[PDB]
Amino acid sequence: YADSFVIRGDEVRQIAPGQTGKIADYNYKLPDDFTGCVIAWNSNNLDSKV
Amino acid sequence: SALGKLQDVVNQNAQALNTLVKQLSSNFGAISSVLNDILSRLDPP
Repeated sequence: YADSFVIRGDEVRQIAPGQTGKIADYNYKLPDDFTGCVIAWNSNNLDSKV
Repeated sequence: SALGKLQDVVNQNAQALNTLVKQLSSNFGAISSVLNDILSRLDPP
């Protein structure tokens, strides 16, 4: 399965098994025996607009 | 009005059963030895 979304820059540390915070609490929660991989890259020029 | 051979069996068994119960208040290198306080002061991982 591939899940996709957009978050802040310093919220990428809550996408991991066993974390807390406004993102992992109630936006997107990863089980505690996760198996896959997590990939993330900056996208300032595409998603941020004056 | 002697029976020490019968008292020894009772004594050794009661004393070996007392040690098993006393071994429940030891952390064995955890924070505490009571399964709730470990459980209501940390999160699952």
